[PDB]
Amino acid sequence: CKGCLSCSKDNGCLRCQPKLFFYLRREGMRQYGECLQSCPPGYYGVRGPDMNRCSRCRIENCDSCFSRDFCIKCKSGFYSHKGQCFEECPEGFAPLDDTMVCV
Amino acid sequence: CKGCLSCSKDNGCLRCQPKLFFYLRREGMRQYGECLQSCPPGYYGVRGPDMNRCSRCRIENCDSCFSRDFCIKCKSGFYSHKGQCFEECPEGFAPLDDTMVCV
Amino acid sequence: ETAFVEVVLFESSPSGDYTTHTTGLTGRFSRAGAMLSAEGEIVQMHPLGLCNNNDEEDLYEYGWVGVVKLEQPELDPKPCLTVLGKAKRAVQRGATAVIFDVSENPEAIDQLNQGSEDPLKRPVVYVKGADAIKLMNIVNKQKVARARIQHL
Amino acid sequence: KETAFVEVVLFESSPSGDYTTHTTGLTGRFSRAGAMLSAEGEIVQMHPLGLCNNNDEEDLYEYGWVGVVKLEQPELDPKPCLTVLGKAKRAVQRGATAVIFDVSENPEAIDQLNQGSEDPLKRPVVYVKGADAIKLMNIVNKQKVARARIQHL
Repeated sequence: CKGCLSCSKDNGCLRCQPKLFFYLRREGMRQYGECLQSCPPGYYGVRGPDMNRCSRCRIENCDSCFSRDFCIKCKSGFYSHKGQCFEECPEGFAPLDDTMVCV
Repeated sequence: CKGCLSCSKDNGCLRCQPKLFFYLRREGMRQYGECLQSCPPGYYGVRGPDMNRCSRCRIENCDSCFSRDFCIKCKSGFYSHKGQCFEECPEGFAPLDDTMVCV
Repeated sequence: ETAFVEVVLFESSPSGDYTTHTTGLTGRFSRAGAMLSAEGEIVQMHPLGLCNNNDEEDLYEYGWVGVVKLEQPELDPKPCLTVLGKAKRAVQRGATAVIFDVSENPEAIDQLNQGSEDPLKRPVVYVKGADAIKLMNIVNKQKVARARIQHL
Repeated sequence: KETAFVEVVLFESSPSGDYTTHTTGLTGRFSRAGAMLSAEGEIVQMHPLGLCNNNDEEDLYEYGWVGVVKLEQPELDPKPCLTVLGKAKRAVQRGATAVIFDVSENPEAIDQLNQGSEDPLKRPVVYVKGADAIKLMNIVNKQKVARARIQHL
């Protein structure tokens, strides 16, 4: 129970140190707070009034993102262009050789 | 609903024509009888005076059983002996490797 | 001893909320089992699906509400077990309740109630008529459903 | 407000396909926030800050689970996203067949829940405290999975 401001046996972290992000971890039956430096893969930060908070990475065939709509690692078969995955790379940019990215 | 001596909308086949194998198919919530010539893959037959049924092949490392204790097809890579499946053939039976057997 | 059974179809939404459809039907609590309320995923068992003679059977998640459509007792003249036996066997394999469709074999009602001396820890319900038709149709027609059984 | 007889079942399959159990009984109370109904389902713990309107697409749990929510001392969160009733409502919207709050640290929660008795939820909302609560929590933290059976007699 670490990175923690308020902390309990049953809920893990209840409040994070301020530059840490709050994440709800499922471990089977239990869901407990963690206070993390960086959000884990599949998530991204938000520094916020209620809290600094780990939100779910909501984006197209893509494991990890930095932001609301900027993807990092797409899932293969995608071509990462300007932070949003795609089917082909658009007219202007090209699928790279030995890359999963446009130009 | 074929292969079938008796048959219901609700339970499918209830008894099989005498040469054929009684199988429970699971399909969502449903469990109904099929009467088959061959037990499907992953299964083997247990012929009897009362009836013939399919049983789950439960040989560790095996795909298809001929019978409870005798494997037809080992999974990829493995070595066959007393119709069991192996990482490498143990002492006293020289694994003719090309063939994936022992000697 | 009336069993108030609800069968619940359910769909998640994009929001992550559920919406449902619920069919109520009525049966009876057999004295063969406890007179308790019960709730779980419905799993249909073929009558022959419940026989002692297997060293290891396939495994269902603890907490299920088995359903068994019983056939005219001449379609299996010499069964692997009694109904009592089949009911016990279901609960041993984790069924939280057992609902028998006795429409085609109403004396199971009697056979079943013969267990009132060594009763199961969990309820054993039997349905018939329209109530059972609704139960069987859903079972036939849908992927899943949650039974809530109540003793009031 | 009626008594909630809750059993928490631990279960383990044997090799032959049969099950063995272990079963801890507790007592609680049904709130007027929710219906007076027995309920049974797998238990799923819900962190208190993890039940909010705010999230647009929350994680998904099979229909017919039993929430368990340990409440913390009320001052540790003064501007909560939703009241304790709001939280209950979420759970049930998200498919909880019942919700059990552990109110040991927050006995005011009780009166709040009962002040929801006009407009009561369709599903049971039980609360537990003291030693009955300690048990439920121990199981949640220590064991892998568990089934609740809540009876209204």
